[PDB]
Amino acid sequence: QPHIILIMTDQQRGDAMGCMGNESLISPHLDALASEGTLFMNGYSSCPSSTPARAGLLTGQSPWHHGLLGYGKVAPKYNHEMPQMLKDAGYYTFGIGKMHWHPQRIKHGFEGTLLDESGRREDPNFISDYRLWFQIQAPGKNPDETGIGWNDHGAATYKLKESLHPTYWTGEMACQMIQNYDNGNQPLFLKVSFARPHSPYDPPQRFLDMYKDAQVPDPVIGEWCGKYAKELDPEKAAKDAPYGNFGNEYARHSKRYYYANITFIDEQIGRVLQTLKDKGMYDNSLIIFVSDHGDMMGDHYHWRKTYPYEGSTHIPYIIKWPAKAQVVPGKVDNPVELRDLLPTFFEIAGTSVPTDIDGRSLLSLAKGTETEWRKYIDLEHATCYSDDNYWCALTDGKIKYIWYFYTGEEQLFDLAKDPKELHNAVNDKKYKKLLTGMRAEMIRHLSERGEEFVKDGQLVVRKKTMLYGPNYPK
Ligand SMILES: CC(=O)N[C@@H]1[C@@H](O)[C@H](O)[C@@H](COS(=O)(=O)O)O[C@H]1O
Repeated sequence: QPHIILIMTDQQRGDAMGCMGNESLISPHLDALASEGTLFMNGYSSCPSSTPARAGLLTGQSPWHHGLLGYGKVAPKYNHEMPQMLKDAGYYTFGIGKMHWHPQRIKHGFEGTLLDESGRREDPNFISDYRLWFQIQAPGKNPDETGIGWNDHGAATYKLKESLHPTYWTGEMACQMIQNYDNGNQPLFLKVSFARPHSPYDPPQRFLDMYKDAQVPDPVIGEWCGKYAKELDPEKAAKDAPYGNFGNEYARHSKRYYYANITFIDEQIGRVLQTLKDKGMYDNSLIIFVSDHGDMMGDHYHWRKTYPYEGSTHIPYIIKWPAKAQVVPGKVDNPVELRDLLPTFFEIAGTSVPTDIDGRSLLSLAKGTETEWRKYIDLEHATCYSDDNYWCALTDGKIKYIWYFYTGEEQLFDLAKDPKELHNAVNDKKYKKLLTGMRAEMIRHLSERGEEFVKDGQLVVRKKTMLYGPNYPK
């Protein structure tokens, strides 16, 4: 069976790779990986915050089926779990970096994890393996010396050496494990999960310098986003503001520091891919690159995540297939989601997909032999940051329909003609047929949830937030 190398980052935008048509972003290692595999052009996170997206990843299930509908705790045990499935298939299973699991040191079938959980301390007496390692390298030093908060919109260069940075530690420990892999006939399942480019925007100077002459794209500003248009002083606003117009210059400054941290990650991913080649493991590895969700980075005067817009839900999505499986490198436009990785792994490991998994293997689609694929992927997020930010959406990456549970507002974006989502087309006479169709799809989607979500074939305005659905493990 092929090695499975699941590489991922936290809070990386789908548009933030060179191979996604971004001219100012330096990702030569990811661009090369994508050149040798399938670049999914419409990869989505269904629930754009760390823990529900990671539950979707872990279980191959929709938010309604794994039961976490927004920013909460991943359940300690699910019926189907990515690492346990592969262990049960005879894989040696290990995870390095961010799991964001509950408890933090739960394994879900991994033989071990080596954790960077950033500043989160949840288990009694918890210190991340990264932070214990840091004290060995630099005893009495402060891994947060740079002084930028975990949720900040501001930026600064890393105030420690590059070799103490969590991105270096993550790539370095993954490189050593691959370098030392000599486990007879047992295939490796390695998860490599970067905390970055989630805030802080704290790139080393060396990586910021790679952007000295770069012009990074402006934030995109829709006609509908008036509610957050007032120009504010970033030095006076909350350092972790989820909303704010700090001007285009401020947004481009933070975006440059964001892009520098992606280029740092991309260099570590380069080391991991070279180690695999050096060990002769690359060509019979399934290699995945994804993120759990995007970063709005000033788009529509939004910061952070948990919104339906492209900057929040559109994710990087690359598969380099085993050379044996005979996939021609290409692009797939169909809407794919984090839930589709576990069933792909089942097929590649040669285990039958259970019927209670929502994702669908991606191998046929990549081979252009798929006869049944979803029309639309469902997206949602439970109330986060503000009472109004509570929603469910459907998209194929050509149209997106958004239902705001708390306000009863609808939005409709023609992604084909309006990829930046500048124009809410919900009151456009030209879009009445498409809108009628998408409202019917949202009712079909939400009906299983019962009378608090759909009553007598109508969408229900909710006054209460459901964070944990009835399908959340008991
Ligand atoms: C939805 C959202 O914005 N979630 C963020 C996470 O992305 C972040 O990882 C965490 C850090 O917590 S901390 O270690 O206490 O700073 O703070 C939460 O608010």
